[PDB]
Amino acid sequence: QHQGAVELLVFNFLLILTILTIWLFKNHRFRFLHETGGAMVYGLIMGLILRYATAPTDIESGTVYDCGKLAFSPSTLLINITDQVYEYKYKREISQHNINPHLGNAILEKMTFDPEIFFNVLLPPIIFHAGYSLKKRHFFQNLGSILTYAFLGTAISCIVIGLIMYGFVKAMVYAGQLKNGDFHFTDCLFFGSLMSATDPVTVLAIFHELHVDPDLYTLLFGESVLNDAVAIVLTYSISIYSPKENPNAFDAAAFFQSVGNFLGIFAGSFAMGSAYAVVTALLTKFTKLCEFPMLETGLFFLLSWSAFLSAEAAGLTGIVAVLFCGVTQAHYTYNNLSLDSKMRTKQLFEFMNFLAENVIFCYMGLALFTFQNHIFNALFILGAFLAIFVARACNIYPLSFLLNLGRKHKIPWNFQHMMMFSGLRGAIAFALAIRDTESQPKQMMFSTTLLLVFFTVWVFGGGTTPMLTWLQIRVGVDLDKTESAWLFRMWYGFDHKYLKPILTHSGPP
Amino acid sequence: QHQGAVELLVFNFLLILTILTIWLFKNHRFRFLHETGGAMVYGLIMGLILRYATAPTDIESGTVYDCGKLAFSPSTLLINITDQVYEYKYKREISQHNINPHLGNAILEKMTFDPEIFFNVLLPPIIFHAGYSLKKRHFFQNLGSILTYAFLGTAISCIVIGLIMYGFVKAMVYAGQLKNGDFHFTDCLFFGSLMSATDPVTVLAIFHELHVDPDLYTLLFGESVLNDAVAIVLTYSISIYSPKENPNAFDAAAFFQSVGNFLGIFAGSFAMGSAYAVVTALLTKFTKLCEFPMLETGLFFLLSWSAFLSAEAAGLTGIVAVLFCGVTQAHYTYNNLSLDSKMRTKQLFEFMNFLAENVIFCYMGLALFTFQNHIFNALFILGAFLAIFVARACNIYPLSFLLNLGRKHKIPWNFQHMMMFSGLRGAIAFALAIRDTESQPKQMMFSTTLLLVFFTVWVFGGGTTPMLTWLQIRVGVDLDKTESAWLFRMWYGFDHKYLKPILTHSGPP
Repeated sequence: QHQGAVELLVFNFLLILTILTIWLFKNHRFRFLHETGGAMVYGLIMGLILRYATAPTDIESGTVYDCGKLAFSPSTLLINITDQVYEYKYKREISQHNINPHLGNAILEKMTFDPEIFFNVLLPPIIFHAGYSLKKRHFFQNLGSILTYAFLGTAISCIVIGLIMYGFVKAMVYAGQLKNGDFHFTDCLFFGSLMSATDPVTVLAIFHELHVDPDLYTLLFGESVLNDAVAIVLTYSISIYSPKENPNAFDAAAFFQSVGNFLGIFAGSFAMGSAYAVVTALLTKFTKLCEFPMLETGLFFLLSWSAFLSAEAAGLTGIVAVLFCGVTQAHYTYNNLSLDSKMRTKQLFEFMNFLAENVIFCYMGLALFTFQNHIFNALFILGAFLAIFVARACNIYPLSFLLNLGRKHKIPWNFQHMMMFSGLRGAIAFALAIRDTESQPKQMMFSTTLLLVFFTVWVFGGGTTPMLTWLQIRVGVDLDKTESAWLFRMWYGFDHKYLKPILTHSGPP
Repeated sequence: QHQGAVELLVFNFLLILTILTIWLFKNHRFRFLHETGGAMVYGLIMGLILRYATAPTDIESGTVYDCGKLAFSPSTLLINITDQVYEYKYKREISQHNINPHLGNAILEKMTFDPEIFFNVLLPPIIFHAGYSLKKRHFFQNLGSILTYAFLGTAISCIVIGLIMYGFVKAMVYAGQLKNGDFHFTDCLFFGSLMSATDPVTVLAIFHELHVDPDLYTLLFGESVLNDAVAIVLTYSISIYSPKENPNAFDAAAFFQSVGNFLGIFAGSFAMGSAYAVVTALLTKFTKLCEFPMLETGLFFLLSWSAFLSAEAAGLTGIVAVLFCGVTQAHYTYNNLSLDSKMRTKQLFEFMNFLAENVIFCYMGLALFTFQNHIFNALFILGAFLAIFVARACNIYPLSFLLNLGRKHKIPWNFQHMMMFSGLRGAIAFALAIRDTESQPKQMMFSTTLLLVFFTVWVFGGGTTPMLTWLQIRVGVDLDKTESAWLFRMWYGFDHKYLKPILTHSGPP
């Protein structure tokens, strides 16, 4: 053995060093760096010192066998050797036999992770923690604004990024860097959808530490929570798009079915999450598990995991379903659990979220582990930077003005610049980029996204405090109907009229 | 996808049903059944209803390719199809091509788990929880007795079981059930070492619920904690034994080196655990992490995991190292953490232990999932039952009398019968049996161990209360030097003289 133990120990040591450095920085109050940035820089240092440590070594090349009557590559295969049948499993495709002697040199440790690990065990805890951690104060008078942002602006930014990337691809074809025809507008739309999820975790941490006005913090948190799921589902829908004939056509009568599939997946995920939440709320309400905190906590965790697994198995997107289940749980079941169970669940979920985000950023800081990197064509990177900048610019101001037209007597002026400055890219974009491999445009997009994240997270973590001071943003503020489209008040009345007396308000807490 | 999600959802549903049934049983105070027994019976029911659900189906047979120039089976292989190289990984060997048409029928869902999962992610949490959960009261005046039991009695029971199994194998050869020569005394020793770990989890739960005299409870808990690691290391040492010539010989000059390897592995694991514990204790003592419960809790968890990983990568046994690290942590670092961090760590570890044991017992009840079962030869099962009974009989009474000779003025009389009745076999034996496969004696031993566990856990859970009432064991008792071999007092004085003032007694808690 002694294969995964070494890499896991290295990851643990890097996490310990990151925690120690964060404690040292916070002791001197230097700031200018977050735990995510520390983890990423430590991962970069580890990769740099591992790449150039034992590069001169032997060359290992795998043997080639001429397997006759083999026109397909099944996932599972049975090979009969010495009158004994052995099972072989297909894992990954490596089509770099030409550079195989170079790959053998400086092999060191691959330290690679399966792309589904980030989607099955790392992201869902973070999504559930984000959904459950609702202040339950405010976030409702501006809920419509958050929804309008996270819906319209994400699509607008995706379209703008796709158009600008298509234009830059045309310019490159004019320059003739490589072959013309490989890139397509579908790839541009995929890249735009991928570069639409924002997770300003450092910005949110700074806002919480400095006690900024809760309105801007709630708006940013809601946007970051919703746009991640919106971008994930949009990326899945774009990946579904496949015309029957004339590939990469325009208006091939498949837009309507793609939109229908998107709406159906979103509605199914929301319905499944709500159904699981109401089922567990009713189960807790009828039972008297308030005297057994361990049993009710375990039941809650198992029910949440079962909801996630049911969402994944049904063919829908598990992230959005988990988010909706978590927010509905925090809305309803939080008033029925015992006092100790609430604290236990909150501590467990926040610890899991912290560990998951630390591991995610530590692995993201590892940039030298991938041999199939395509970091070149600086014009492409510059075009991507301009596209994301202009997409962020057009996301806020037009929607902000449109909301200010029918504004609810609360003008959010001068806060748009802070939203412009908060343009971090979270783990969703990295996971989506790393999901697809062995493709030149995919590798180029992954490298560009990684470089953009490395630049933007560091620069915005460095400049958040000067930006806050320059805009005269109020800090240190203690947290302690008709205007709402006439629909939010009706929903609140309906909830307090029928749902509340049956789902809660009775039973020992 | 939709492969692991279905089985995980089935596991979650089984766990929920087990929890509901346990709550129903506890509401009526019927008892006579534990959560482990409920999980096992639910798994058995699920296996029974899954085996006979869709048995009539098609026959699937894997294709066979004549791969020339292939005299070995590498773990990783590279196959060139259509001028593209694909990586194939060797997973498992299935040498049942003759019964392959039968295997294809009623395939259903394999729901199998990797044998190293039980050793890398399931057992270590349970071991760490058991080591950390020390009462810190008593357990020291009888520590020598616990050590003498867990060391001498385990070896005596292993020897007795091996001798009796060898005798029964000779009797079978006389009866001529199968070929003579396949079995060996080494296999008997392996079986004896495997059938030496006792985990009376139901008995411990009953004792804790009924508030029995703490002396017997502490003795049983210490024996169950120590003998698991003792048996694991003994089994590893037995597996190491391999004579150079004349295989399965007696006194081949390898007993001395095997004992030396056993002692070295145990000493190295203990030293590594103690080193990690003192390192984290000093790190907590010097730092002021009492104001950051999240940071110190995460650091503690990461340090424990890193200690486990270092033990695994060092070539030693990780279970014993984890146990020693946990007990040393509970001894030293528990007095340095903040008041909230202690509760957070305890709740997290107890929840992890509960989930791990529930999953272990749910999977253990699945007996019909393994197609390569060898449940026959009832004489072998009867011999194993007699061997384990006589091993339990000879483990307690001789050692009890020897301790009563130089007894520390506290005669533990009439408690030996209860220790005889508590003869449960825990997850260690099942994991050791399932580690090795594709071998007729190994399969027979695994089947016999599974049947013995299924019988003994259920019968002892049913009969613990009548046994407790018959022996007039005191219940309901509230918990609130020279006699100790003259060495325990010296150790206590040394700890309180030098180690305590530096490791603890200073710093904000």
